[PDB]
Amino acid sequence: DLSAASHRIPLSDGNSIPIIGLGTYSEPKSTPKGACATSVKVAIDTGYRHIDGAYIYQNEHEVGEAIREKIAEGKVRREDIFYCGKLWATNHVPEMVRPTLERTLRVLQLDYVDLYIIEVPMAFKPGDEIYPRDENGKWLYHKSNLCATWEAMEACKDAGLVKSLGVSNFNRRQLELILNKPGLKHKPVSNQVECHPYFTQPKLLKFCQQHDIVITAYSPLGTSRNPIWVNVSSPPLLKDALLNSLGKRYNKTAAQIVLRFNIQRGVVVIPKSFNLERIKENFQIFDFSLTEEEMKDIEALNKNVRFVELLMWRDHPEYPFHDEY
Ligand SMILES: NC(=O)c1ccc[n+]([C@@H]2O[C@H](COP(=O)([O-])OP(=O)(O)OC[C@H]3O[C@@H](n4cnc5c(N)ncnc54)[C@H](OP(=O)(O)O)[C@@H]3O)[C@@H](O)[C@H]2O)c1
Repeated sequence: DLSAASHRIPLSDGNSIPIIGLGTYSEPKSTPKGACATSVKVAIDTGYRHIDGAYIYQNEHEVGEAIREKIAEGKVRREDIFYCGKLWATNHVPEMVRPTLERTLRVLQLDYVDLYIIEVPMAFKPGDEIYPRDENGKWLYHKSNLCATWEAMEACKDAGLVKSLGVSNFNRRQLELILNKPGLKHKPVSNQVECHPYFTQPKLLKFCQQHDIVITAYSPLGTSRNPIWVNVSSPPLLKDALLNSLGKRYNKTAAQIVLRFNIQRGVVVIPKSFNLERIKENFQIFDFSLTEEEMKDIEALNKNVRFVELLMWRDHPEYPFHDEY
């Protein structure tokens, strides 16, 4: 059973993960400096012990600032905090994996991260530019080799630089390539995918459960609806009639119902908010539960429509979303 004070769930490698985390993507060009750092401090104060970030969000140093300040004020110990970082597509070449993680440790000013994941299964041309395209707008890809990249990840774990290893945006075929690798040393413990009542991931979730992989739900509130990335043809999740009526049964908001839904089925949720009130709101999901009927009601909202389709990379040989799951 899950409580505000105790809500970690086991990972297959013997580690554990707080089932709610603070998401920290925020559009760089429109986000004030300091907003992430403040939000992470507010979150930790509120009771969050998990923060999800990425070097390419351009605010990973702010996460470190926040975490190190709360440690310094003896609010938490490093051991109490779970940070997840990610290896971007431009950094999949095996010899670049460790230097890339070390860059994030410098940025964080921390000695290890709790979870390091392959951010997408697609390899992009190495370089500073996170979204490399040539003069004719053609995407500059690299040939993926998930097993060789995974081997470099394993070596980072053996060097003490990360406690747990995982993936993100992997489909079943891509998981199976790693799970079936000869000489596999560390199985992936986590797969971070989009997941919410309009995209409940029934087949992928079940597959991961069968392999002792925990799913982390990104965009668990249905995203910030940024038209650069988001399928806005889908309606806003938090305006869903049913979720809002379900919220009235418990004096909860649609967001609180949506987060409770996923954590209740052992899915980790990493809602992003840089708003003081909503950071708190999002954490108040341990003082109620959904009935089994309500869990079925919400599952039935599944449209099998993703808000985050990544359509610009549909031609990459390892584009994950052509397969059924
Ligand atoms: N691995 C990947 O490929 C990947 C991809 C996308 C995202 N992620 C991760 O997952 C995290 C979460 O997803 P996301 O940021 O896309 O989306 P999200 O968490 O689903 O929701 C984001 C939006 O919800 C708003 N919001 C937050 N709490 C709310 C509440 N209680 N009521 C109404 N509105 C609320 C936020 O605005 P305010 O900030 O103003 O509250 C923001 O506009 C990211 O921040 C990132 O850490 C991973």
